[PDB]
Amino acid sequence: MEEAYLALGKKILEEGHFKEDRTGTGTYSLFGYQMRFDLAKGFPLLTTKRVPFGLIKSELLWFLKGDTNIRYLLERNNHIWDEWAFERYVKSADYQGPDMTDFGHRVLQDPAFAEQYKEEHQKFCDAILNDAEFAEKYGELGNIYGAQWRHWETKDGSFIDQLANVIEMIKTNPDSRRLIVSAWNPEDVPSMALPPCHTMFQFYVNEGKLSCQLYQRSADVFLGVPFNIASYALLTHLIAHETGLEVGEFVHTLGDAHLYQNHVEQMQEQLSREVRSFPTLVLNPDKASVFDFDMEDIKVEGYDPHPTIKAPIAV
Amino acid sequence: MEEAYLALGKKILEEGHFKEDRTGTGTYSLFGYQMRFDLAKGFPLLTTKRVPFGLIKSELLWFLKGDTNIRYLLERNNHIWDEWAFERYVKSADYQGEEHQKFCDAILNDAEFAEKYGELGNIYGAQWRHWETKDGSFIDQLANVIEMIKTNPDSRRLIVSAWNPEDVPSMALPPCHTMFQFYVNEGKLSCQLYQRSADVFLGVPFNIASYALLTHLIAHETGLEVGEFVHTLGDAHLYQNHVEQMQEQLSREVRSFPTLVLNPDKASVFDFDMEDIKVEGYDPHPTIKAPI
Ligand SMILES: Nc1nc2c(c(=O)[nH]1)N(C=O)[C@@H](CNc1ccc(C(=O)N[C@@H](CCC(=O)O)C(=O)O)cc1)CN2
Repeated sequence: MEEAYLALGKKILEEGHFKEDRTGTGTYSLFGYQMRFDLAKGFPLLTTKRVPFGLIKSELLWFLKGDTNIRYLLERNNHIWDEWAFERYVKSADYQGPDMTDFGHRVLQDPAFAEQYKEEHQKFCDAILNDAEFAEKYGELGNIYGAQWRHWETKDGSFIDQLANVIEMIKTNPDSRRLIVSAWNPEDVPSMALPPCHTMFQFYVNEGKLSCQLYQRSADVFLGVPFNIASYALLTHLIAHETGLEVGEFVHTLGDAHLYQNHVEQMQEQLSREVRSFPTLVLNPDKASVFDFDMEDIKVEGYDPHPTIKAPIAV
Repeated sequence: MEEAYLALGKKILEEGHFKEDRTGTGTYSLFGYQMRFDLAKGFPLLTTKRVPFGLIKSELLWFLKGDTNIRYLLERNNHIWDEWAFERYVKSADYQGEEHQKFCDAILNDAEFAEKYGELGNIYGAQWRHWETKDGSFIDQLANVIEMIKTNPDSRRLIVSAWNPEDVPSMALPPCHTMFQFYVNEGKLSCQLYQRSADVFLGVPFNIASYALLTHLIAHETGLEVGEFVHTLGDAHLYQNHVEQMQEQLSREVRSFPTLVLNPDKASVFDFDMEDIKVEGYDPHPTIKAPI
């Protein structure tokens, strides 16, 4: 239930110890947590703040087609992965704009700089969208989720389609204790723009219901987890659709669960709001495979959230 | 707390799902579970039944040094990895139809025979310390994670994976312990294990002591105190013929966990052997026997 998510935020506010982090933002953090969502009780898109489903859909579909270039996202007005690509670009020999070192913090502190970053970021998005040589070089994030799900590269010149294999094993071997997809590929991790935050997931089938457990090594509680929960709930629904199953539970297991220190007022504001009913997922009945779904084939209905709560992403 | 392990056994008895596999083996299972052991409260070797710690520690030591040859285990009277070696040998060319002992002696008293017949393949030692890459080099995940703990303790990337989808469909025993993660705060090291598949009566008690000991060994190597071992399960199943054993165990009063003692006069755990790891004040209820 949404309550389980809100209790996590509250526990971190109360007892999450301060921890320096890679991003230089600083976090309050706990280690080891588990939340369960019964998918039969509604689609888990949070109601205590508006969570944009279109972004969640486009990101999942991008994962599912095995794509690790941000061009596909930009064409669907999804900018959630922009900063890491832009970061690679501004560190490259080809960038010749104003200095962008530490842009992630500097935009919050210095408005003249915020305006330069907005200008450079606009030119970057334009070039990815319109210049295919530029897209190919600078849209690339390395072998992140899409690549490992669809195209885990083997030692003898091939690739494993892990996710398609797990879907097929659910159909013919539902009681398998190995229905696993891992994005943690030790060889590719160093050249990934980020190692996988949502790291490994496992399926389970009982009395015609499909459940999914995600192990998430690193969880951005305010900004990222709402996306992650909906993303894996959507995936479980797509797979249940293809395999002719009903949906069971999504179980979300966390390693370093953290609230960024500049998300604290936002989380507090969120905790002051009454929970509403989760919406309902609607999927196009005519699509057979998970890999056949496009944007128009997936919607959420009866979604009536409290207003958007804005917060800065830690780069 | 031991109470957390007992609560899992009780919940499985009360509401686990029954399944019968292709050969008649019944289980009661649930999916997605998490237990926490605060290692400052004592070392989680179960008190409601005797769990033999010798075998746990020679096994764990064997993984830690990345050894995949069973000679190290036999020297220490650990026989749990013997079948997928003796089975191999009797199907080889040089065999002629107790014979197990002749095999065990040769592994021990003949070097070449050990390399030829004592070598297991792709198991924990190899995955943790010697993960093969495309160009034929190797990543030592565990040694890397240790250095990261010393130099970058705030890291959210302290991960060791045992899961390669290239290798899994091919292996006799794909790893039950799929990955684990360390965490450091306030001078204390914690560890979370993700376990895809858990034999609740027979395996989980061994698994808990094994990862608790690992956390202690890494803490020792890194100059840290111990925090918690967090045990996350995927498919947690109680075999149908372990039900009476689980019920007997649940009838027994919990006692205080013992205290783990490591040789202080020895700096690196890569030089640890059996005598460097001790358990004090272990006072458990009797062994509960069960079909494997
Ligand atoms: N700091 C951080 N970096 C990360 C992640 C994360 O969760 N946190 N993600 C780990 O998965 C990936 C990116 N996922 C993201 C998900 C949401 C937003 C975000 O800013 N959402 C806002 C605004 C949405 C909009 O309208 O564009 C929001 O929800 O209000 C950013 C990145 C990779 N890097």
